[PDB]
Amino acid sequence: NKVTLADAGFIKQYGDCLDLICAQKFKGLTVLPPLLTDEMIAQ
Amino acid sequence: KFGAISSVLNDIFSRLDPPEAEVQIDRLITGRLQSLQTYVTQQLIRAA
Amino acid sequence: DPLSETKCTLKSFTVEKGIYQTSNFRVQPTESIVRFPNITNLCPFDEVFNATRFASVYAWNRKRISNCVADYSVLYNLAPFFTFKCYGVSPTKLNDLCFTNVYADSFVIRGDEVRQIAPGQTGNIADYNYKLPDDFTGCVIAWNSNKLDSKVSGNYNYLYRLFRKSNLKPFERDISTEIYQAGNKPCNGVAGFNCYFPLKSYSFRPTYGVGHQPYRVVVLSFELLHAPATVCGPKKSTNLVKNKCVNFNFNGLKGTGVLTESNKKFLPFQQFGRDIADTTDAVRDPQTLEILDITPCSFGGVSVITPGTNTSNQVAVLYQGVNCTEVPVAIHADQLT
Amino acid sequence: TTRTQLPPAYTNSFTRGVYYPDKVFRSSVLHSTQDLFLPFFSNVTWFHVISGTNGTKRFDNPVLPFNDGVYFASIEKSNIIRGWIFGTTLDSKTQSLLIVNNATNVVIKVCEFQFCNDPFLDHKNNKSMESEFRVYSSANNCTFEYVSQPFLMDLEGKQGNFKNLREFVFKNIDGYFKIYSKHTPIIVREPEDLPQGFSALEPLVDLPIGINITRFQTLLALHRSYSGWTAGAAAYYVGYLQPRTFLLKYNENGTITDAVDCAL
Ligand SMILES: *[C@@H]1O[C@H](CO)[C@@H](O)[C@H](O)[C@H]1NC(C)=O
Ligand SMILES: *[C@@H]1O[C@H](CO)[C@@H](O)[C@H](O)[C@H]1NC(C)=O
Repeated sequence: NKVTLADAGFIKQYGDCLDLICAQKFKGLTVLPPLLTDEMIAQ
Repeated sequence: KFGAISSVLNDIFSRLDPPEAEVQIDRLITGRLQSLQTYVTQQLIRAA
Repeated sequence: DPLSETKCTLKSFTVEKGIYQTSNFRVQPTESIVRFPNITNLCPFDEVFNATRFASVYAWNRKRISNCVADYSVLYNLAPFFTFKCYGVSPTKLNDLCFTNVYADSFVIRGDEVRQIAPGQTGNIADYNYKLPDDFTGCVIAWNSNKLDSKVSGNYNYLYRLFRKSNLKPFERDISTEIYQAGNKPCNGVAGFNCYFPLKSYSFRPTYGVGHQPYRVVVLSFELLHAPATVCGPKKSTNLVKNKCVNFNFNGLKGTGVLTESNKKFLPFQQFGRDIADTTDAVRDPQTLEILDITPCSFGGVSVITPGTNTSNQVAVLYQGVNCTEVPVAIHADQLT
Repeated sequence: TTRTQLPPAYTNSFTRGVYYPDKVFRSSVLHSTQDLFLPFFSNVTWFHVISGTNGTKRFDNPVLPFNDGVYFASIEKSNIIRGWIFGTTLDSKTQSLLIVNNATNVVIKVCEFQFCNDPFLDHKNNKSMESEFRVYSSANNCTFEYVSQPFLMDLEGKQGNFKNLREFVFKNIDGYFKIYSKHTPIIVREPEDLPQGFSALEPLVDLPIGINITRFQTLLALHRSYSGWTAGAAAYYVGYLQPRTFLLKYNENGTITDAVDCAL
């Protein structure tokens, strides 16, 4: 909760993209999701 | 602007003749390439 | 196939197991739509320039052009009065472009010094009365009158910019008059300290068969595009296509994207939309009012997965950051590759 | 008349002098622009159009140079001020403009007129084609005309107790004329100072004429004393403009809710 102020976005499926991540994405600036997930890290 | 006439590709293409539009586009290409190389260098030095 | 693409991008005939980035996919436009304002009247050019004796060299007249359809092929084909050296305009693309607040002017000069007094360069008349910016958007046209428009009887006709103390303020005439001012106070009555009238010295006779020719000049001003355009080129307009990656040409703003309805609270004066990153995400119709959204069609990266060339040639392809339903393989009508 | 001079005074401008500088719509963005604007907390003259000497006409139409911009405002209870004549020397030899509110049209007449020493109008129409057009008597040559709905949409027919807060900025540059107007109701009857509050001056209409103007003149409507020509009370504000750098904050509605300069 403390760090979730800034994040990758938690969504990368483009379905909600029609407003900050999309602006960069439309200029061909993508973010690749990490290999390991939070569930695995917590495990 | 990078010393160009316009930052819009369509504008700089339709508003200019070929023999000058080439160097016009070249200047912007060089500027954006400099921006990209600077950015990737910063990415490496941060990954350090 | 993906194996060939991976081999080409890896510069080898053998590929080990792993995942590799090869290229990106994008959706090509399926058509093009043009939305342009409708203007009925034709723009007056011959009746506004090709006419009787033009305005004075010192006091040049300015004619305004607005709310019209302007064609330039007529002037291209119309007789002598050649030149038409556009400083920052492609001479063949004027008809395609739709202009803003075109201003016409009337010039008269001797003709022997037209090259030096040409716009963008310093000259006698240029340093006397009329100054032009470093690069004005308009074009300069010299009307080389050969025989009929050259006066053979009147010794004065239109005066000449004989003298001026210094260059005037930008875009101003030369209504300045009266007598020359000598070094030791201004002279009085010519005989005092050689007063010289700064004008009236045009003085071309019919026997002056080697001295220049009338070189009437017209200069225009356009290319603002911030306000809605007034003088628009003679190009057709077609019906708009919504919800498709189409080539739109809204009032000259050519581009490709998916047009959708917009909920933007456009104020009545506001015309163009934008975003954080200097991108026009919205547009107003140059036809029946409709605020429209702008969004480029889908694209993304392509990753190739192989278990090793020796092991097998079977490969798998991952499409990066795109929903499966929107971009399947059965949409290979305008997709890349 | 043999009216005497009056000493002009100044008052604080507070946060005023904000108009939309660009046509492009944007929302929820903090854009910074460099343009001519009123510096915050600047001196503004606040000439009071009161019945001079309890019924003597005053010369409260000073020949104010235009310079680069104006911030004409009004805290009038009713409609008393009409006329924004511009001119290099205010004669028949100089092209001049005027903004009248005759009937329900603006009549943007771009011509040369001979102007009287004290041009004024009548708020009430004359009985039986009124003689109000005494501000000028002769017109020589004409270039541009524009007739449309009046620039004042404020009506006092509802009731009293509320004065007007008409605001205007006249900006001329490179052969163009842009007008920005905005009206609000006023709560306090005190006219000494403008209320402290942000306001956006939306553009109304762009005039393209490129006349050279070096002075500004205003006109008043004094139908009759009901000796001389006089009417009720009025007040207007005059403020100049200079280039500055400002930061604008567009809201979710896409409107500028506040602005911050960069040199105060
Ligand atoms: C500004 O107004 C204040 C108070 O009215 C006054 O003291 C000062 O002299 C004025 N300055 C100018 C430049 O008008
Ligand atoms: C402005 O935005 C608010 C909140 O998003 C919304 O409720 C309202 O309808 C919008 N328009 C106006 C005119 O307030």
